[PDB]
Formats: sequence, structure tokens, C-alpha cells
Amino acid sequence: MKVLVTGFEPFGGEKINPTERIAKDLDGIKIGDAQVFGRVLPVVFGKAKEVLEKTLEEIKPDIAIHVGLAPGRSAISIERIAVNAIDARIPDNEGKKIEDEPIVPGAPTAYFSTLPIKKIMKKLHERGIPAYISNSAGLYLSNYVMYLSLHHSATKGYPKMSGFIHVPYIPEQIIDKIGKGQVPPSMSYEMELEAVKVAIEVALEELL
Amino acid sequence: MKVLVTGFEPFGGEKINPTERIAKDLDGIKIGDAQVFGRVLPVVFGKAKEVLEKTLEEIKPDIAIHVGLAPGRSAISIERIAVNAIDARIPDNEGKKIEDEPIVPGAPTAYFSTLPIKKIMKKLHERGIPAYISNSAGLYLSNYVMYLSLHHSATKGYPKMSGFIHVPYIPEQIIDKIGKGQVPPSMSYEMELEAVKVAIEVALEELL
Amino acid sequence: MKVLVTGFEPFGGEKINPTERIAKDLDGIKIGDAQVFGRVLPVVFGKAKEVLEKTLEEIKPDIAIHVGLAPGRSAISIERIAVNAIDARIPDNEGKKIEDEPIVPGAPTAYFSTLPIKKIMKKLHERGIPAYISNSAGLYLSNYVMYLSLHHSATKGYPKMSGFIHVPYIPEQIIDKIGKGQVPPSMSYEMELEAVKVAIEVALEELL
Amino acid sequence: MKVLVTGFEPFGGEKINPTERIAKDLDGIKIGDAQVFGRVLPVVFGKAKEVLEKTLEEIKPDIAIHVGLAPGRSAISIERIAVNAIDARIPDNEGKKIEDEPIVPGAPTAYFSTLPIKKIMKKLHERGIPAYISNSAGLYLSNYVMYLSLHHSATKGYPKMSGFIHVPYIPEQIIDKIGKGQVPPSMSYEMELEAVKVAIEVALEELL
Repeated sequence: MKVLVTGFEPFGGEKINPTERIAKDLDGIKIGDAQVFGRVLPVVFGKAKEVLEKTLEEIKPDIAIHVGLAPGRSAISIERIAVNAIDARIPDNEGKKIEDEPIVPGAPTAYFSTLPIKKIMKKLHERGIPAYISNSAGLYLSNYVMYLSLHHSATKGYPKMSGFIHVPYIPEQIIDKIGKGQVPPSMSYEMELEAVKVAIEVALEELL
Repeated sequence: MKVLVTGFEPFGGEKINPTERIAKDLDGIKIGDAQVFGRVLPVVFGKAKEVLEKTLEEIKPDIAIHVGLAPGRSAISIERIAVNAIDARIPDNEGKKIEDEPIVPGAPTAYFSTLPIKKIMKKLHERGIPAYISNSAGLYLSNYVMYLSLHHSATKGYPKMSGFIHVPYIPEQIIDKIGKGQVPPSMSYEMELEAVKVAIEVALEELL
Repeated sequence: MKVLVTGFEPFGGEKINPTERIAKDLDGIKIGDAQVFGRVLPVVFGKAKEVLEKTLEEIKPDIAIHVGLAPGRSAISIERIAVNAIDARIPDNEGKKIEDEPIVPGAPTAYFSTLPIKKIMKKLHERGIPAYISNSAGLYLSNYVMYLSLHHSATKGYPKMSGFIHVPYIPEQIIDKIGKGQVPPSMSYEMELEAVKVAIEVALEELL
Repeated sequence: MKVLVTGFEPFGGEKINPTERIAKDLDGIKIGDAQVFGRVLPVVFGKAKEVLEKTLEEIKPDIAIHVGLAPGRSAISIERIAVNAIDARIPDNEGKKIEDEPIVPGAPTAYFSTLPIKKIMKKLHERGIPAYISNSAGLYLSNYVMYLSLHHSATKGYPKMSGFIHVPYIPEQIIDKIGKGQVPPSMSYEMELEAVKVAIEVALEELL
């Protein structure tokens, strides 16, 4: 079994992205039988697609789990739908703000996630990790790589399970927002890392 | 040196209060030289005063730090003011909802906290624990024991340093609010317990 | 030109639904040349589809604008996507909580709204009405009638423009939440009614 | 009877302050028998005190009602306590950020508002205006003029009733926050202006 876990580099003035450090910490580990591969994608439209399609070609994983920073979210949000659109409020890391573009012209409006999302969520809960089902992943880079990967799954037969997990801020990133009058929700790094490993595990008890 | 730490029992339909477990975990420990005493107060107007005045009489602490559950807060809130008023929205644990009462008739409108609150906050930050100064402690039981203790300090000469710390929900308490459509901020138990020990330590580097 | 405007009856313990009163206030009026029809649908899965398909059959409108109460929203939210799913958190008004059902089995995952949503939003703004594009309509009755209507548009050729608008609470509904410790955003009735007539007007300058 | 109503000029990057326009709209009107005077104060520490003490000297009002913009509040908040402290997060309009200063050295820690605040709140509610009792006015300019005026009342015998009202944003100010990714609560200008006149009226049925 081969399992891809991606995370992103820091974007829009974040000094840090907790998902980069999750991609890197799950890289090369094995959950029993299954090899896990962890890769960090650019927050750059175009380049992220390119890098993601090479990686899926090269590893050809059975389960792909894409992870992102969802600022101001208070729990682990498990994504239900990727939609065929970019409408970037902020620019990707190269300066490209893209308003109202399809991701794949002619490809479906939307794709549902193939991860067992309610089981993942229920498991997280009995681990005492607060989690819920999100119904929008935005229309920036999370939804973009969440859509391109459910599309390659549909087009090429692999990955077999694909989806997206949004994690809160970690505590160490809150303490300079406090500074400009703001205190967002956070979640410890350790809870987040564990949440994406509990996810990998209910994905494997399902995907055969 | 003697240090009191209080926490409260669960109130208003919480199954758990993280501050009860913090009172109990700091009880009997020693931070160097200083003995720490941890006591859990009732969320019962009247009875909490009684219990708190006996304890301050019996231990006669140099530093008193009172800790409470602040539901929906996203960070450790360090309290600046206790005010002379009850206006309970919900009832205390015995059924007493008290609207617009003074705590001590004739006593001052307000008391400022004697804890080094900005230093505490600054230390918490460099520990990567998100923290801020709160300017209202409500007008229920946190403000009641926060005022009664700044009053005994003013009346009797001890404690020398007194204040209040509000902690978020812990994660294990969020997962049934998710159930009734709500996901509040949470903070890990371990971050909270550490935050109140980093507080005890900057209090002692100050109080001589 | 014929224009359908729907609103819903009160649901889940709301004493009132502002959209029922908007359906009823735009009924029978004319914006120039165009006749406007206002109808109130049930918040009852099944029955709402039935009632909505009869109405579209009987009026055969060129523009259909479906309006709902979005509790806790602070502005007029103009909906981008209806998705093929019910996952009701609360029960519809008859007692049916439906978890994970398709609306139309075999029909597309999603439909984009055919209303000129950015122009509507930009117009609202220059009218000083705060408005934004929402990317999820839930998976209760708003998304259900928002999807059934973009599906009849796709299946039957009419309506030509279809979409959904979510309005805040009106002020008179906030004052009893204050009572159980909550104060949600509200918007005046009059701002809301005006917002859906500014919408009808940029829809008609577009739809020929 | 003489009634002072103050409002503030725009501060910290607000293009507008709705309270300036309320001070100006109630100026010179009469509620029956009672003359109402409306004055706009600077958001400048020092200068606001000066201007407010001249005005109270010159009008010598029986009721003073001080009104301010509370950004991000969703309802009319009626203030309970002015406290003797500045701790400005942002600078006043002249560049002075003042951290941890007393307003009046030697004067009381706090003052309770003399307005009949629950009656005001109850009346607002039966007018369908959402309103609640706030327990902190910040430690910038609202709390500063809210304290200076409860202090002149205590020192000089007039005003007889004094307090502070915090109003939400008005809608026209929300539409450029939407732009930088934010949509705060708003309240229509008209609801706000009416709320401070319903206040003046329950203050006069009380103050003799």
C-alpha cells in the first residue's frame, strides 16, 4: 500500500505552515504494511498542479491525503467537495490572484471526496480530537489540489481514495496576531499530526 | 512561601471543569522553595465565599491564583479587574440566579489584580502559549471569588498577590458541542496546566 | 418577463422567517415590464420539491430567485453552488432529518448559479448593502430548492437564470436569543427586501 | 431639563463615525420639555477631557449620554462600568498610545453608570432593538470620557445621570472590510439614532 500526504509551504504572510511539518514527519514512516510518503507542494497556482501530477505519477499511491492550514478554524475540518474554480482573494505565492477561472475546463463542476470522511470524523472524536465535515475548501490552493487529485483519481484509476483535511493554526502562530488585536483558534501540533495519522488508518481499514 | 491555586467544580451542564483538575495537579507540589496548595471551590454563591475565606485563613498564602473555565475563549485570559456585583445569567449550582447584587456592600466598586499580569502574559508568549489581558471576568463566580480574595488581601494584608486566570475549553469537551451544531475554541489540558505554573513562577520572582 | 421569488416559512423554532414576508411583498409587483411572482415554499423535504416544480410549471419564469434565512450570517450572501446532497443536521418541519442522500440520483454533483452573482454583489455594494459570495448553501432546504431549480433549468430550458440568496436575521428576531445568552447578527427587513429587488434588477439587465 | 449627548469623530482608519452624526442629529431637538444638546468630542486623550469638562460646565446637564462606535459588536451595548485606566492598543488620533495610566490619580478604581441601564435595555427590546449590558468599555477613549463624566457627576453634583452606549458599525462601513476579507456586524443608522432617543426618554422618566 502506498500513501501520499501532502502539506503546503507558508503562504500569505504566515511565517510557518504546520502542514509542511506534518508532510515531513509522516514521510518515510510505515503504518504496518503501508509505506507513507510525505511531500510539501508550493502555494503557487500552476506549479502546485505540476508538482502534484509528477508525484502521483512517480509514487502512484492508493490513498492520497492532502492537508492545509485553515486560519480561524477551531477544529480539524474534513472536506466533502472540491469544485472546479479558482477565485483567489489573495494571490498565490508568486503574485497570481486568479478570479473566476475553471480548474479543468470541461471537467465536472464538482467532486466528492473518496476518503471515508464520517468514519475518520467519528474516530477522531473517540480519540477526543474535535473534528467536523466541511462543505467548502475555499477556491484557492486547497480546493485546487483537492480537485486536481480527485480528477486524476477519476481519469487514471489512482489514487483510489483522495481528500482534503484542514487544520487550525498552531498556538505558536497565535501569539503575534494577539499583537495586532487578534486571537484566532489554535490547536496543538501534536493533535494535528495525530489526527492526520488516525485518518490514514481508517482510510486503510476501508481501502481493502 | 505559600501559594494557593483554586479551580472550580463543573457548572451549568459541563460534564467537566479543567480547573478542578489543575487545582488537584498543583496541590502539594513545590516550585523550589515555595509550597503550592491546590483547592477546588463550589460554583455556589455564598458557599464559595465561605470556603474561600476559611482556606485563606488556614493557609494564609503569599500569592493566591484563582483559575476558571471561560467557555468560547480561545487563549489564556489574564484578568485585570474584579468588580463589586453579581448579575448571574445562569444560576449557580444550587439554583441561585442573583441579579444585580453587591458582593461587599460598602466595599470598593472595583479592585485591580495584584498579579504581575503583563509579565505573566509576556512569559506565556515566549513559552509560545497564546495569552491576553481580559478586562471583564463576568459577574458570576469567577468575578465573585476574584473580588473576595482581592478584598481579603486589602482587609487582612494577605494574600500579597492575588488574581484570576481564565482558561479555554479543553478539546475533549468540544466534541459534544459539535453534536448540537457548535464548535467552540479549545486548548490542550497540558498547555493550560503549564500556563498556570508559568504564572506562579513570575509571581514568585516578583513577590520578593 | 416573468420572475419567481420564493421564501420559506419559519423552521426549527424560529417564530418568523423574513423570506416569507419578502416572497409576499414582491408578489404581484412589476419592475417595469417584468411581472414578479412571490411564493413561500414549505421547509419540508419532498413537499418543497413538489411545490417548487408545480410553480415553475405553472409560471414558467425567466428568472427564478430563491431566498432563505441564513442565521448568524452578517450580510447578504449570494450563493455560488448547489450540490446534489441532503445531510440535514436538524429535521425539516415534518420530522425528517435526512443524512447523506442525493437530491437527484444520477444528476450532476453540482450546479453553479446562473444569476450574474458578482454584478448583483457589486450593485448591492454601491447601494451600501454589505454582500458577499457564499460557496456553500448548507445541505438542508436552501441547497435542496437551490439544486432542484438549477436542475429544472438544465432539464427543461427554463428558468433561464436561477440562484439563491441568504439573508441575516432581522433585529426583532435577535432580541430573544440575547435572552439565552446569545446576540447573533441581524439586518433590517427593509435592507433585505431592497437587496432582493436590486438582485431582480441586475438579473433583468442581463437576461436580455 | 438639559440633556448632553456626545459622539466621536472617526478614529483609527474609519472613514466615518456614526456617533458624530447621532450627536449632530440630536442637537437642538426637544423631547417634550427637555432640551437636548449634541456635541462631538475628539478621539484624543487629554483634549477629549478638556472639551468634555468645558461642555459640562457650560451646559450643566441633568443627564449626560455618551455614545461610541464599538466595531464588531452586533447590538446596542449599554455600559455598566467606567474604570480608572488607559491602556490604549491603538493610538488616539494624535499619535498617543498610553499604556497603563490612571485617568484620575487617587480617584476611585471604578464607577458604575447612573443611567437606568436595565430599563433602557428592556425598552429597546420591546421596540425590537437588540441590546445588552456590556461590562467593559475598553480602556481607550470611550471608557476615558465614560469615567471623566461619572467623576464630574460625583465631584460636582451634575450630571445627575451619566453613562455610555456603544453602537455597532453601520452597513455602509462594512462594505470595504468585505474587501480585505472581513464582514463584521452592522446596524442601520436609523436603529442606532432611535436607540439613543429611546434611552434619553427612559432616563427622563426616571430623573424625576
